Amino acid sequence: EVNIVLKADVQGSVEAISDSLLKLSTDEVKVKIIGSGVGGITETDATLAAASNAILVGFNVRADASARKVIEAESLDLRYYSVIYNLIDEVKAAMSGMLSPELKQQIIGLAEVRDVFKSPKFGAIAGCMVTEGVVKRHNPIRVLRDNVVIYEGELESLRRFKDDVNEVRNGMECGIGVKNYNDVRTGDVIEVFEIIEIQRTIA
RNA sequence: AAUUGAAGAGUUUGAUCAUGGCUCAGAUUGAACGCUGGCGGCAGGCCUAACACAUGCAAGUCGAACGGUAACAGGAAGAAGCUUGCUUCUUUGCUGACGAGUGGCGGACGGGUGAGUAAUGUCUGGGAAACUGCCUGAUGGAGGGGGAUAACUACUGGAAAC
RNA sequence: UAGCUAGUAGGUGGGGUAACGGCUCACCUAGGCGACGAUCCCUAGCUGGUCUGAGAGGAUGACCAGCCACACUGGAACUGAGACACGGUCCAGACUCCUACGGGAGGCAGCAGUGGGGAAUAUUGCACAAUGGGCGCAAGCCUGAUGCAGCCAUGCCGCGUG
RNA sequence: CCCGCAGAAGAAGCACCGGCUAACUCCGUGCCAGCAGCCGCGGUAAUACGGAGGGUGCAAGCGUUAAUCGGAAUUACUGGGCGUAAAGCGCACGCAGGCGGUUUGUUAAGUCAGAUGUGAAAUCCCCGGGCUCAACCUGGGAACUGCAUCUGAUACUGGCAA
RNA sequence: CGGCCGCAAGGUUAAAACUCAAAUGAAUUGACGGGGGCCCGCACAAGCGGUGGAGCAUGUGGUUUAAUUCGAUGCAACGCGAAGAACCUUACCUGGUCUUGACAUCCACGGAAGUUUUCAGAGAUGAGAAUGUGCCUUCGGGAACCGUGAGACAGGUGCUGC
RNA sequence: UAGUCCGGAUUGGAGUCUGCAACUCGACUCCAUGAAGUCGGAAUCGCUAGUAAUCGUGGAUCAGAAUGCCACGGUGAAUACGUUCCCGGGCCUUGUACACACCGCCCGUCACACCAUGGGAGUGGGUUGCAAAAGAAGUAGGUAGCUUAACCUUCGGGAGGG
RNA sequence: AAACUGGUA
RNA sequence: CGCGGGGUGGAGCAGCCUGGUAGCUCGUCGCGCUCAUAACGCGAAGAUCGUCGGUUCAAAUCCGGCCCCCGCAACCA
RNA sequence: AGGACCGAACCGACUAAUGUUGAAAAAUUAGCGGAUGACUUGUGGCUGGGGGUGAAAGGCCAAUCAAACCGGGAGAUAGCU
RNA sequence: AGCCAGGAUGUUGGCUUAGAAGCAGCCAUCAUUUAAAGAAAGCGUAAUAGCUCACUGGUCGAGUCGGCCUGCGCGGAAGA
RNA sequence: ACACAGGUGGUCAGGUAGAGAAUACCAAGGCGCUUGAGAGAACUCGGGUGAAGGAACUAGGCAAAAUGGUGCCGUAACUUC
RNA sequence: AAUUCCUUGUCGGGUAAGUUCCGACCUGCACGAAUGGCGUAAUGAUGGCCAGGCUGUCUCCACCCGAGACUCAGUGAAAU
RNA sequence: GCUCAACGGAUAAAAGGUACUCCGGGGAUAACAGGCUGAUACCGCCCAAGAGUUCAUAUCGACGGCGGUGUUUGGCACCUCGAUGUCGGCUCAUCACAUCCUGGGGCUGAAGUAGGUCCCAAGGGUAUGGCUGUUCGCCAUUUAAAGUGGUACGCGAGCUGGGUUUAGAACGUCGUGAGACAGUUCGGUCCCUAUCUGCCGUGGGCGCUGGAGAACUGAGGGGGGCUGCUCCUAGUACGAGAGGACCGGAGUGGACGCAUCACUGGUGUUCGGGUUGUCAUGCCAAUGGCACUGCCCGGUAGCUAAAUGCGGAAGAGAUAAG
Ligand SMILES: [Mg+2]
Ligand SMILES: [Mg+2]
Ligand SMILES: [Mg+2]
Ligand SMILES: [Mg+2]
Ligand SMILES: [Mg+2]
Ligand SMILES: [Mg+2]
Ligand SMILES: [Mg+2]
Ligand SMILES: [Mg+2]
Ligand SMILES: [Mg+2]
Ligand SMILES: [Mg+2]
Ligand SMILES: [Mg+2]
Ligand SMILES: [Mg+2]
Ligand SMILES: [Mg+2]
Ligand SMILES: [Mg+2]
Ligand SMILES: [Mg+2]
Ligand SMILES: [Mg+2]
Ligand SMILES: [Mg+2]
Ligand SMILES: [Mg+2]
Ligand SMILES: [Mg+2]
Ligand SMILES: [Mg+2]
Ligand SMILES: [Mg+2]
Ligand SMILES: [Mg+2]
Ligand SMILES: [Mg+2]
Ligand SMILES: [Mg+2]
Ligand SMILES: [Mg+2]
Ligand SMILES: [Mg+2]
Ligand SMILES: [Mg+2]
Ligand SMILES: [Mg+2]
Ligand SMILES: [Mg+2]
Ligand SMILES: [Mg+2]
Ligand SMILES: [Mg+2]
Ligand SMILES: [Mg+2]
Ligand SMILES: [Mg+2]
Ligand SMILES: [Mg+2]
Ligand SMILES: [Mg+2]
Ligand SMILES: [Mg+2]
Ligand SMILES: [Mg+2]
Ligand SMILES: [Mg+2]
Ligand SMILES: [Mg+2]
Ligand SMILES: [Mg+2]
Ligand SMILES: [Mg+2]
Ligand SMILES: [Mg+2]
Ligand SMILES: [Mg+2]
Ligand SMILES: [Mg+2]
Ligand SMILES: [Mg+2]
Ligand SMILES: [Mg+2]
Ligand SMILES: [Mg+2]
Ligand SMILES: [Mg+2]
Ligand SMILES: [Mg+2]
Ligand SMILES: [Mg+2]
Ligand SMILES: [Mg+2]
Ligand SMILES: [Mg+2]
Ligand SMILES: [Mg+2]
Ligand SMILES: [Mg+2]
Ligand SMILES: [Mg+2]
Ligand SMILES: [Mg+2]
Ligand SMILES: [Mg+2]
Ligand SMILES: [Mg+2]
Ligand SMILES: [Mg+2]
Ligand SMILES: [Mg+2]
Ligand SMILES: [Mg+2]
Ligand SMILES: [Mg+2]
Ligand SMILES: [Mg+2]
Ligand SMILES: [Mg+2]
Ligand SMILES: [Mg+2]
Ligand SMILES: [Mg+2]
Ligand SMILES: [Mg+2]
Ligand SMILES: [Mg+2]
Ligand SMILES: [Mg+2]
Ligand SMILES: [Mg+2]
Ligand SMILES: [Mg+2]
Ligand SMILES: [Mg+2]
Ligand SMILES: [Mg+2]
Ligand SMILES: [Mg+2]
Ligand SMILES: [Mg+2]
Ligand SMILES: [Mg+2]
Ligand SMILES: [Mg+2]
Ligand SMILES: [Mg+2]
Ligand SMILES: [Mg+2]
Ligand SMILES: [Mg+2]
Ligand SMILES: [Mg+2]
Ligand SMILES: [Mg+2]
Ligand SMILES: [Mg+2]
Ligand SMILES: [Mg+2]
Ligand SMILES: [Mg+2]
Ligand SMILES: [Mg+2]
Ligand SMILES: [Mg+2]
Ligand SMILES: [Mg+2]
Ligand SMILES: [Mg+2]
Ligand SMILES: [Mg+2]
Ligand SMILES: [Mg+2]
Ligand SMILES: [Mg+2]
Ligand SMILES: [Mg+2]
Ligand SMILES: [Mg+2]
Ligand SMILES: [Mg+2]
Ligand SMILES: [Mg+2]
Ligand SMILES: [Mg+2]
Ligand SMILES: [Mg+2]
Ligand SMILES: [Mg+2]
Repeated sequence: EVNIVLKADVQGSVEAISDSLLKLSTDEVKVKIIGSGVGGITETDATLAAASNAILVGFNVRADASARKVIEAESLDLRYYSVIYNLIDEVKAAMSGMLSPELKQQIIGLAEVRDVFKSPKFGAIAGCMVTEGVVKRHNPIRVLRDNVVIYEGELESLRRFKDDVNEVRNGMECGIGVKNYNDVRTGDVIEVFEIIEIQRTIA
């Protein structure tokens, strides 16, 4: 929800801008005008915009001293425009910004378990051979045993022989330590991936 | 004539008496809100932001203090196209008056507010070392001179204010 | 909140005010206030009165009347009998407005009225006919004081809805 | 303010009904929905919730909320308490402070008596008068319980002397 | 929290927000006590015979079933209601039937009651043939009883033993 | 002196009998088979005299049904020293924070939710003490600079003002 | 010798 | 190829110089005790001695193989 | 009074620059610490090497110290260059 | 292979359609009329239309089309 | 090792200013340091000044710059007072 | 944390931006009580961080004063 | 009679530390750098299921395949152990193009503006800070852009010394201990006068055919080449609107470079003045020396930046992609 507190100089302007803003309401995100009025921005308008995280917009009006008191004390998003199209552009920008970042995954590593070992803190650690890609320190992982998901989490411990490492490229041996992954069995595959964003926008 | 003045109840316990709190019945208000609403008389009406203000009005008056004709309500002279003796038009302060100016009185009253002030203010009761426009009583003067300035004219700076 | 005060308390002389006075200076003394509450901190205009109560007391100071303080904020003085002056002056400050960008103006806590705040509180009205003030010999002019009217069941009282 | 025409025509609502507290039945619901100042009602026969009928109270008003006093002798001066309900310091010595045996004299401070002055008006109260009654307005009185000065009393308290 | 005191532990002075309708003292009656005293019962002790072990009868719980009808549940339910479930009893299950009805009562019409057999069908049940057509009888009918029809009704071993 | 001439369940075959009806689901009889069971754990029950123990007979319900219920008789014991205790009950007294009356009441940590509150490195404001800098306007004091219509003058200038 | 506890209204 | 002890029922356990009916603690299913629960008591199911080969009426106790666990060595991923 | 304070002589050596075939085999310039004390200094004496001394750094013992210097075993040995 | 012509619609198939008869989209995945035509491959038209592909008629006229095996070349080919 | 910017104990110690044996200029006294003369370039060393900005420099305010005396007034948290 | 690998752990403060610093959290790889634990006024040519002043440290160097460097005369090295 | 099992059997009889170290050797053997290689990494290409509403190839692209570079992580041990100084920073650079900006084009799922992808192009240009030793990285805030790599991971006989491999000390951890950690923490000597090559400047000799003084031509070489914003065209083309051009002109900036002191300033120990202490010129007065030019205030010329003038071009020829 995008909350708007709209005050304009003329009632015709108020009633035109309200419907112009309502027309562009998308299913994913909507816009509500909690307050709509004619005249300068008042302390009541400031309080109403403080209650809900609203954008306090004045079409051809300016805040008085009393309203500016609350505006200074609590920092709200006060906006002054002179063109309905500028106001609509800003509202569309806010609506688009409110959207989700579109989390997506892609495989960047692959290892096969061999020669299970033991550890005091993490319990049973897996001695993996990286077959393709790269495996990083703290990235989400998926354990597959015969192409069926067994474990979902994040790679916690990654060292070689004796030294902790941040990454291991394909072709080297590595040790993977996940305390909750206690059913370590030879032949298991581990997929490593990261998270990518596309940052959708309304259109 | 002016002193005709004083009520209790519910609630702790199985029940009782105490102690002790809470609650209610009364009166009152610069009240607000809900439902409803015919008339009249008297009174009251920003208690919060001593927060900010568009616009109009709320302190003027004296020509019987004095220079004056900027309005113009009269009159007279004169010059004139003449209604043919009655009109008109420039001077003229004689004039009923009077914009602007000097001068006198008033603007310290009336009106508004409760910020500040814990006594440097207020209430009560006293005092001595004081002034007092206008209003009133009494006793006495009110003689003779001088130099300026506003207004008004001639220039000049100004968008305005000046 | 237990200690507070150096012009501080007293005296001589000068100065100053309408008037007494550390009111102000020079000098001399070390004094003065405080447990009967000094100093410090919080709150608040005071009274006649109003409410309540049998009374004593408790709460309160809205209207009317008396006194005090203030006039956008801070400061100063002039004029005047009387001001350290609500609709005066000068300086400084915050804010607002006009500008030809050279430069200027402003003070509703006066009566109406507007924005804002709030649960909440009215007409941008008529007249100087009466009373009372300012000027004037008077006539007369001015007077949002005042007299009236408009809005509100806000209160008290009276009548009707047969 | 008086007169004339017509016509019951234009004019009644709010709260409450278990006890406190004046006023009872039915239906719906079934610890749900709801009520509630206090005690507290509602878990299938509710005088306590919702509706209807009936009744009680007030009336151009009625009810709710806010605030003060009263009831509250529940800050007890009038007018309370501390063995066990709250409440005697663990005990003692002692400054300031409070109180103090008996005889006389004196003072006259406390105390009491009389007089004078004062205690604004309005408001409160008593007797009257005017708005068609009332509210309201208004004449006189009383009160304004206080404060100051003067003149006296000397029982008691205080001071001085013995 | 602040102040003072103490090496420390801590001591002394001493609140507010918030929450409840109570908290509390003395005493009365009852109950209870791993308090005391006295007394009684096949209560214990001293004995006999048992149950709990095995087979069987019966009831109950549980389970299953179309139904396994409904009750009764520590002592004080469990050979209990039940002093007699193969039909009935018997409500419960599945099927087949009826709607003023199996039973009471009001009304109309028709028909003696009853005794004999036959078709279909598990039966109930429908569907025929028979036989019979008597007492009172005011000669339009009643009383004993049968069939059909309408409406008031009849009916419930359905729930609440709080 | 044994799983037996004890023990009788189960089971097969064959029969008697009530009743419309013995298969779900009756009683009795004849032949055959002959399980478990050789005195029974924790625990628990009745009985003090014709009692217990054991042995037969009858009745109700009922067409047909008992090891159940009710009822009659034959044979016929052991042990009770005593109230020290389990259970229950009665009376007197005592303690109680109990009164849905000990199957009462009631405490604290810990897990969850909400409300207010203390400490807290810091952050943002208001007021104010002390020590300094700062000096608009105004008032007062002092003035070799400039300027000046009222008074004086020797007419050159003085006094005084700005 | 030991001898706990008792949902709410 | 790495230093010792082991392996009894669902879990933990007794039989060692003593090779003779598989027993005891805790768990599961019952019964009793109590108004009821806990506690407590009485009972039942439950087994190649970790797994095989020599020895032997016999079974880790006399031995020899296989498998598993643990004291450390067990690297350390 | 003080293993008190500031600060010269005096005793040190924290920073920087220079120098690094130096003026010097550790110094110069500018700063810096202590400066009545566990202080500093002159003269003389004692402790001798698997030993001494050490408010401890494996520090010092004549420009040399995880075992001083001089002479000898000695032409030690060197699977090494 | 060019050029001169046909090269269409039985039938807006149902439907959509700015104005869709093959071409902006679905079902339909068939067949006559026919020298010759697929209810159609596409530019194009505010859909047809205009203009085109397959097939065939005429003019022109002798070569033309696509595979296989082979020799030598071309691109793929950026570094201090 | 040098006619070496180093080290070396004691005694005397004047004037002006100054607390002073610090520091500055002088007296008595002693010295100009055993290669010079020119020029007035990069670069190095030792110094002075610097518009506006003022740590942005750097591992780091290194180095520089800055403060600096006597008298009087005044002075916080904390504290073993 | 003079102790924490993961690690620039998370939150708050400071900045404009803070792997450093200060205050907390506790998941203490791998604190801990005379190999002392936790505090602590004063002290320190001790380690870390911040602020005022100050500045050629720096943006970005410029000019000037002396000693060398350069030229002339005398003497006259060194590593390799 | 020996698990002399290290099994041709050094003793009957035997473990460690050295960062306090020392000697003799080795590039017969590692760490830095070079060399070979190219598994890995980076870049390119082949096929095309599929995504893209329809549509493989606007943009991506599964399962698979083929190459280039020398460029990361690796392999080898060929050079250097009678010495090739190692990370980061400063100063100074130079090359490649697989192009970050600027320039020219094709395609687009390119209406305009703004974008995506590919081709040609190396002339010029290509950030300051906060934190960390930090190259990198995150963050703040700019720019037209804040390019990727080679050069002994360019550059210590140019500088630094923060990290890191000496000696001191401590924490955690391991060890009985000496001690150790590729864990942390505080402190800790950076030498060289340039012979040759090279480079930046400046001279002498001879030659060029009689000698000498001048002015030239120009084979050849070097320097330079960057770019923002505002206005007009024009609120026009394009679009429903919002918004908003190509092409072509003008003006004013940033960085960089050259020149020059007319101006604004710095310096100006060679000019004038003020002033503290002290000494001297016989003394007063007036002067001089010393104390950083004693301290300080101004300031001529010259040199200078912060000051003010100019520059990068237009044009022509032959071309790359097209
Ligand atoms: Mg007027
Ligand atoms: Mg006039
Ligand atoms: Mg007044
Ligand atoms: Mg005097
Ligand atoms: Mg006085
Ligand atoms: Mg009372
Ligand atoms: Mg009061
Ligand atoms: Mg005056
Ligand atoms: Mg006035
Ligand atoms: Mg006004
Ligand atoms: Mg007003
Ligand atoms: Mg409002
Ligand atoms: Mg009334
Ligand atoms: Mg009643
Ligand atoms: Mg009901
Ligand atoms: Mg009272
Ligand atoms: Mg009391
Ligand atoms: Mg006592
Ligand atoms: Mg006493
Ligand atoms: Mg007495
Ligand atoms: Mg008296
Ligand atoms: Mg009357
Ligand atoms: Mg009266
Ligand atoms: Mg009065
Ligand atoms: Mg007396
Ligand atoms: Mg305290
Ligand atoms: Mg008996
Ligand atoms: Mg017994
Ligand atoms: Mg039995
Ligand atoms: Mg029932
Ligand atoms: Mg039953
Ligand atoms: Mg039941
Ligand atoms: Mg039946
Ligand atoms: Mg009952
Ligand atoms: Mg038999
Ligand atoms: Mg037997
Ligand atoms: Mg029978
Ligand atoms: Mg009895
Ligand atoms: Mg209990
Ligand atoms: Mg707090
Ligand atoms: Mg002044
Ligand atoms: Mg419990
Ligand atoms: Mg000392
Ligand atoms: Mg010192
Ligand atoms: Mg040192
Ligand atoms: Mg020195
Ligand atoms: Mg010291
Ligand atoms: Mg050591
Ligand atoms: Mg030595
Ligand atoms: Mg030795
Ligand atoms: Mg020998
Ligand atoms: Mg030899
Ligand atoms: Mg050898
Ligand atoms: Mg080829
Ligand atoms: Mg010499
Ligand atoms: Mg010497
Ligand atoms: Mg000496
Ligand atoms: Mg020089
Ligand atoms: Mg220099
Ligand atoms: Mg300097
Ligand atoms: Mg100078
Ligand atoms: Mg500067
Ligand atoms: Mg400056
Ligand atoms: Mg500064
Ligand atoms: Mg930097
Ligand atoms: Mg320094
Ligand atoms: Mg300095
Ligand atoms: Mg770390
Ligand atoms: Mg900083
Ligand atoms: Mg910290
Ligand atoms: Mg430790
Ligand atoms: Mg210990
Ligand atoms: Mg030389
Ligand atoms: Mg020479
Ligand atoms: Mg030589
Ligand atoms: Mg061998
Ligand atoms: Mg060490
Ligand atoms: Mg060696
Ligand atoms: Mg080699
Ligand atoms: Mg190498
Ligand atoms: Mg390599
Ligand atoms: Mg080899
Ligand atoms: Mg090499
Ligand atoms: Mg060599
Ligand atoms: Mg290219
Ligand atoms: Mg060119
Ligand atoms: Mg390098
Ligand atoms: Mg490089
Ligand atoms: Mg080099
Ligand atoms: Mg380097
Ligand atoms: Mg270092
Ligand atoms: Mg070039
Ligand atoms: Mg010049
Ligand atoms: Mg100058
Ligand atoms: Mg000079
Ligand atoms: Mg002199
Ligand atoms: Mg001299
Ligand atoms: Mg000298
Ligand atoms: Mg060109």
